[PDB]
This record gives sequence, C-alpha cells and structure tokens, in this order.
Amino acid sequence: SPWFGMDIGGTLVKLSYFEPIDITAEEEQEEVESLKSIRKYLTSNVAYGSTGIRDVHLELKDLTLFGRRGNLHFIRFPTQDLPTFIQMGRDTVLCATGGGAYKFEKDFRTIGNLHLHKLDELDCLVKGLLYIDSVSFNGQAECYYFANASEPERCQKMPFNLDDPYPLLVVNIGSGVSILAVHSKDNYKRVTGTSLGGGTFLGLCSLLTGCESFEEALEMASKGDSTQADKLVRDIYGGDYERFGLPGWAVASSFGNMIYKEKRESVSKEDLARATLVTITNNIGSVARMCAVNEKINRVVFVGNFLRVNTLSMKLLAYALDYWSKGQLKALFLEHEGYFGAVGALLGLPNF
Amino acid sequence: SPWFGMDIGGTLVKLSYFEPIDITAEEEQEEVESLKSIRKYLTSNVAYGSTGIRDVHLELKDLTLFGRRGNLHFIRFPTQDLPTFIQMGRDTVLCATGGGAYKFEKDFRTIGNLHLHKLDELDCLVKGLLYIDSVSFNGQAECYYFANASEPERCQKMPFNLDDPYPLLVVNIGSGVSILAVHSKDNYKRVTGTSLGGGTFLGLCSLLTGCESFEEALEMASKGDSTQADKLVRDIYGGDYERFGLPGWAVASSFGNMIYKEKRESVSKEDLARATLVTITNNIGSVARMCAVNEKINRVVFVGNFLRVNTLSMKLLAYALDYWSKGQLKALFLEHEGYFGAVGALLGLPNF
Ligand SMILES: Nc1ncnc2c1ncn2[C@@H]1O[C@H](COP(=O)(O)OP(=O)(O)NP(=O)(O)O)[C@@H](O)[C@H]1O
Ligand SMILES: Nc1ncnc2c1ncn2[C@@H]1O[C@H](COP(=O)(O)OP(=O)(O)NP(=O)(O)O)[C@@H](O)[C@H]1O
Ligand SMILES: CCS(=O)(=O)Nc1ccc(CC(=O)N2CCN(c3ccc(Cl)nn3)CC2)cc1F
Ligand SMILES: CCS(=O)(=O)Nc1ccc(CC(=O)N2CCN(c3ccc(Cl)nn3)CC2)cc1F
Ligand SMILES: [Cl-]
Ligand SMILES: [Cl-]
Ligand SMILES: [Mg+2]
Ligand SMILES: [Mg+2]
Repeated sequence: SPWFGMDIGGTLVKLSYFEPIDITAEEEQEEVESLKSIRKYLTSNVAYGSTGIRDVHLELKDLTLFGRRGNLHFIRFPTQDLPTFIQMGRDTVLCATGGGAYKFEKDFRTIGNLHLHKLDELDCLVKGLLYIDSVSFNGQAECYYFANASEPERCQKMPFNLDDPYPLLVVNIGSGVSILAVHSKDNYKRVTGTSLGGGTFLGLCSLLTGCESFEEALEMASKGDSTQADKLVRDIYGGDYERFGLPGWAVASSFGNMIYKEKRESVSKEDLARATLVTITNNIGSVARMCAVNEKINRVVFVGNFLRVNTLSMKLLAYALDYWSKGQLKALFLEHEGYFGAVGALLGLPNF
Repeated sequence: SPWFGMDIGGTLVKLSYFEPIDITAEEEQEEVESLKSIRKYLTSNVAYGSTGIRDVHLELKDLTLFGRRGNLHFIRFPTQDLPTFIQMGRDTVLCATGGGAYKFEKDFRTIGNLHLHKLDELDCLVKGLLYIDSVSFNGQAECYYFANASEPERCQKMPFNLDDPYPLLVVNIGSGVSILAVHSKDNYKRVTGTSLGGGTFLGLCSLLTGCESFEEALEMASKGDSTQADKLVRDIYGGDYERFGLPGWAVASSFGNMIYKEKRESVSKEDLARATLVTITNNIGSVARMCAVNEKINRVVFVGNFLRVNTLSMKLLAYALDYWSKGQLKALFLEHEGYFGAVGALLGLPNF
C-alpha cells in the first residue's frame, strides 16, 4: 500500500505522497505491479490528466519518515475533478482530511477494501506545519518574511527561524479563512474565521472581469490600479485624517468610487481585479491583526493556496501588518503553504 | 443667523436645523427677510431641489436648546450635490464636521463673511449620540434592539435603555466603517475600522446588478437568495462542521460558488444583490464582535445610513451577533442613526 495524505478542500485537493528510494531488490520483486505502476506514473509525470499538477519545486528529498528514507511529493488538482480521481482508482489505507473527507466518504469506499480514516483539517494543519518546518526545506528555512516591508527599495525575502514556534497565529486562507491560535503541539484553538477568502477573490473577479483562472486573475490584478475603484481617505478629506492616524492613501471604502456611473464606465477590468485582490487581502490582514492583539501573539503566519504564486498579496500583507501594528506584528510565510493538511493526514498513518 | 449643524460625509451630507417656535412679535419684525425666507423654505417643503430630503418622521418637537424652545429637523442630500447647495447659499456661523468640512472648506468660504468652524466627525458623533438619547425621541426611546433575534417568530423591535451608556461600542457604517469605544463622555477612542462598508455594498451592487439607487439595491436583495452565490459549510463538508461549532448553513466562502461558470450563468441579479448585502453585513458584525470581546464591551450600537430603511441588515446583525457570541453581546440600533454627527456639530455652536 502506498503512503498517501489527502486534504480534500472546498476548492482544491492536496495530496502528499512518500516515494521510497531505499527499495531493496527483494522488496522490488514483492512489489505488486499495480503498486509499481502507480509509483512510476506519479514520478514520471508532472501533469496528471488535464488538471493534476505535481509541484516538483516543493519536493522534499531523502526524508526519513516512518523509519524509511524517501522523497515527499506534493500534488494538487481541483476538488471538482475528484470523481475522475476516484474512477481511475477503481481500475490501501487513505488518511483524508478537509471537508471533502466527510462529504465524499461514501465515494472513496467504492474503491474495493479501501480503508478511509477521517482526520480534522486543523489538527492536520498544525501537525503538518510543525513537521515540515522541523525537517526544513532541503536544508533551507521553511519559514520566511519580507524584511523592511515598509520600504519597497529594501523589501526582500529573508528566512525566519521557528525552532520554538509557540505561540503562533496561523491564518489559513483557502476558500474561506480560518484563524488558529497555536499555544502548544497539543493546545491550539480556532479563534475565528471569515468568509472573505480566496473563493471570494476568484468568485468576484470572475463576475467582474470574466477571468477564467486564478493565475489570469492575478495577471489582471498586477496590471490594474485599485484606486480607480476604491474611495480613498484623500477622496473624502482632501488629504490625511491626521487626528486618527489615517493616511490619505488608505482605502476608506472598497469599491466606493463605483457608486458613480461615470467611474464605473471608465474603470478597467484590471482595475477591478486589483481592487478585488486589495479588498480581500486588506480585510484578512486586519482580522489577523485584531486576533493577534487579542490572543497576545506577535507572530502571524499565513498559509493556504490564495497566496500561491501570489507575491502581491504577500507583500501587501507584509506592509499592512507592519504599518498598522507600528512594528509590533510580523507577517510570516511558508514555502509549502498549501500542503500542510495533506502532510498532517499522512503523519496519522501510524495511528492506524 | 440660523442654527445649523452639518456633517459632510464621503457619500451624504447630513444637516440638523433648529427651528425656533417661541418667536415673539418683536423678534419677527427684526427677522431679516432672507432669514425668514430660509425658515419658510425649509418648513414648507419636504423635498429640496431634485436630491434634498427632509426626514420629517425623525423631527424632534418642543426641544429646549440653548435656552430656546424649538423643533429639530433632519435633512440629507448627496455630497455630490454640495456645489448646488453652496451656489444657492451665495444668493452666519456654520459648524461643520465630517471629511467634507476640510475638503470643501474653501468652497464654504465663497459665501460672504460665513464663519466655518471645523469639528471632528467622531467627537460630534459621540456628542450627538448621547444628546439625542438623553432628550429621547419625543418621549419614546431613541435606542432599540431586536428581542429574541434567533427566533424569527418572536423577533420584534423593543426599546432599550441607555440612561448610563458606558461602556459602549459604536459601529459607524458609512462609506466605510469606524468602530469606537466610548468609555466616558470625555474618554473615547477609535479602536479600528474597515473599508468594507456601505459604499462597498452600493459599489459592488451597481457593478453586479446595474442598480441605480440604494433603495433599489435593497429591493433586489429582498427578492434574492444569497446561497446561490455563496459557498456554504454544507457545500464543503456535506453538513455541519461539528468539531468547531460551524453549522451547515454558515457561509464558508462569500461569492465562492461563482468560481464555477455554470453557477455564474444561472445566478440572478437579486441573488448577487442579496449576497453583497449578506457579505458586507456579516463581515461588519464579525469585526464588531471581535472588537467588543477585545474592548470588553457587551453593548454594540450600529449607526450610519447603511442601515437606513434597511431592516434586512439590522435583523442579520441582530441574529449574527447573538448567535456567534452565545448571547453575550447585544446589537443595538438608534432611530436617528445617520444624523448624530450633524447634531454634535450643532451642539458646538456655543463654543464659538
Ligand atoms: N489552480 C487554482 N485553482 C483554484 N484556486 C486556486 C488555484 N491556485 C490558487 N488558488 C487559490 O487558492 C484558494 C484555495 O486554497 P485552498 O487552501 O486549497 O483551500 P480549500 O481547502 O480548497 N478550501 P477550504 O475547504 O475552505 O479549505 C482558491 O480560492 C484560490 O483563491
Ligand atoms: N440615498 C442614499 N444615497 C446613497 N447612499 C445611501 C442612501 N441611503 C442610504 N445609503 C447608505 O448609507 C451609506 C452612507 O452612509 P453615511 O453614514 O451617510 O456615510 P458618509 O458619512 O457619507 N461616508 P463617510 O465619509 O465615511 O462618513 C451609503 O454608502 C449607502 O450604503
Ligand atoms: C473551517 C473550515 S471550512 O471548510 O468550513 N471553511 C470556512 C467556513 C466558515 C468560515 C467563516 C467562519 O469561520 N465564521 C464564523 C464567525 N462568523 C461571524 C459572523 C458574524 C458575527 Cl457577528 N460573528 N461571527 C463568520 C463565519 C471560514 C471558512 F474558511
Ligand atoms: C474614519 C472616517 S473616514 O471618512 O476617513 N472613512 C474611513 C476611512 C478608513 C477606514 C478603514 C480603516 O479604518 N483602516 C484602518 C485599519 N486597517 C488595516 C488594514 C490592514 C491591517 Cl493588517 N490592519 N489594519 C484598514 C483601514 C474606514 C472608514 F470608514
Ligand atoms: Cl474514520
Ligand atoms: Cl475652524
Ligand atoms: Mg483547506
Ligand atoms: Mg459619516
């Protein structure tokens, strides 16, 4: 039986797979042809079907897991295509997490004698996060931040040490947002969440701009000017609102300039894409800061696939957190930001 | 000189006017014809020009202000039409607040010998709020709440006593949102704010539905089904997420179902209007609860014109606050919710 870990979310399925590379000549003969055909299929291809992708750059190599040396692979595909995934498998213990582990439980059991063990999506998130940072990213730091995030000529990616990670505020930006307070490896809680997450960005951008992919929405946003749609403090006061420390460039009302018909007719789709990104990202950063001040935690780490290949939101979260906290809070990011639930599920295999 | 109080916001201008009704026969002769023509113009009409409206139902009668008995009137018009207002006035001390008091200061001074005194929009908000509740709404309570807000067959408007209003969390929903912690009549602070306010609802709804007025957007929203656009917890888990107390009906991702092309093509404009309202209202309620728990305040009052003739957002704020706080927080509302800044400005007249 292959060693899998699966996080079936509302939007994407994340899969962690451990490829053994210490296979002996005796183990290779005892390897069932269906087991060997799966390993060759997953290691010989980087695209699976029309929608499966292996993030090769994130692969952890020569990892010692469960007493075996092997490579840890990271694979993703849309939850919409899970029926295809299950149908291929109908032609083994699966530790599955996320909402889809419960919603599609009966569908997984159509696979003969498959044992499905459901694990909680936030248990696996914490366990997977702490594990990846503990084994490092092939010798490099798993955690990083943007140094001098307020100065763009100095803003640069720098490693960050999490050798004692407690306390920690984890902001999981998926379809929605979950915010966790991690006080210990066995003591964490979900402080709150918001429904304004990555699905809101992709959903609104599809309605406003007709974009057909997450990557295309980011590409439109990078070319836009969000101030064409948002109403700023300087649009209301003529400048800064100095009494309450609000700079003139601060957004007073997201999409607030779209109450005027003349501005709706001159705004571009790139502007609306950028305004959607800024609106979602700013709100997430503000909620994270409020929870951090309440939980008395100064280290806030952002995970989830909304930040995948999304440097604009990361730098915006970095600048916003630092500016509005007066330097008291730090925005942290992880190289395997979308796969920690799938890793945590895989780590539950010995417990079964 | 007539007694005015003006709050020039990012979207609407709010005007409070004190009509003396204890005018003596001697004072009537000494009344300049321009002063008398203004009083007759404002008291004989409920619509001013094409965009001015007098909220007659909110008028306070037989109010003793500055040693005089009179009626307190409440008038509003779009900030976009302030040039018309100023031009009419060019054919008197004005206490003005809001962002427009600074942005349009030079425009007000085109009126001959007019003395403009700028006051802060949150000082006037606190002073105006405490004053109106202290003099009552013509004998009725200015403050009210929705009793049994979790049971729709029992949800009903009920008066609420604010005879000692401290501490108090004020949520000002205008173009954006400001959240204030009122510890005393001379001790209050702005804890935070969010750019997802009434301008976001009106701006997004105009882009998504082509609505041409705030009232038309509310009318579309009352006919829609927000679950056609939002992705729910039950869409991700197949039911409740019982481990973290998330019911199946809770919104997991606002507009999250709009990532699918087939659902974007079947959604109606009323559904998108309703989803925009629910999205803005839920986020405001969640931020209010987070600030209330942090500030250790259990009374949260919502003001601003986003809730004007908007019973859907009020009841949603009432149910959401009560449900997510497990009964610890109370959503409060005020009959003069949009005019407290204009009243507070008027009350600064003796200080000049
Ligand atoms: N290829 C992609 N397809 C769709 N969304 C993507 C893609 N790449 C990045 N994203 C973004 O990442 C978000 C989904 O992130 P993810 O962490 O996988 O959440 P999820 O687990 O699927 N949803 P949830 O059930 O709430 O956990 C999407 O809403 C997008 O904003
Ligand atoms: N007739 C209307 N026209 C426009 N908006 C309205 C109207 N009636 C209610 N509203 C809502 O009320 C909001 C404006 O409320 P308001 O409290 O007057 O804010 P503001 O002071 O003008 N903006 P701000 O500068 O941030 O204070 C609008 O964004 C709408 O959502
Ligand atoms: C968790 C994994 S998931 O798959 O189910 N996704 C998912 C689901 C829900 C949410 C939102 C959430 O947590 N909410 C609780 C707090 N809330 C409010 C609202 C009003 C008020 Cl006054 N107070 N609180 C908003 C809703 C985010 C998610 F990312
Ligand atoms: C005040 C009267 S106004 O006319 O100027 N209107 C007005 C103006 C601005 C705002 C928004 C606001 O207060 N913000 C400060 C807090 N913030 C963040 C963002 C990211 C992070 Cl990480 N942390 N905090 C978001 C912006 C609301 C308004 F209603
Ligand atoms: Cl199980
Ligand atoms: Cl002045
Ligand atoms: Mg997830
Ligand atoms: Mg205002």
